[PDB]
Amino acid sequence: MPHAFKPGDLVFAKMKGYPHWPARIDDIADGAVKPPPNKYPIFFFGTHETAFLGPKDLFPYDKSKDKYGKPNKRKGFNEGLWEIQNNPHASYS
Repeated sequence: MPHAFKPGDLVFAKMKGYPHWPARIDDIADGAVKPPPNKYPIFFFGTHETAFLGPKDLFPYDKSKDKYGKPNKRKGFNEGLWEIQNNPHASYS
């Protein structure tokens, strides 16, 4: 049975106006800005951007990849598909 989200988990993350996007739950570094309550820091592969999202917008990658893991015309998306498949836990800073 599933647990709550934790840093390192792999997802597709949904933002209004954007396709379900390859992403991870990030950690928060000592001294760094924390998310709002009930929100997680989401690192988007390919764009390397961060947004704060709740579980309603987070789809676990294993379950969802057959639906959402297909190329897309949007900037960064296909690089993001490579990252989540090939090195999802690397530093992209």
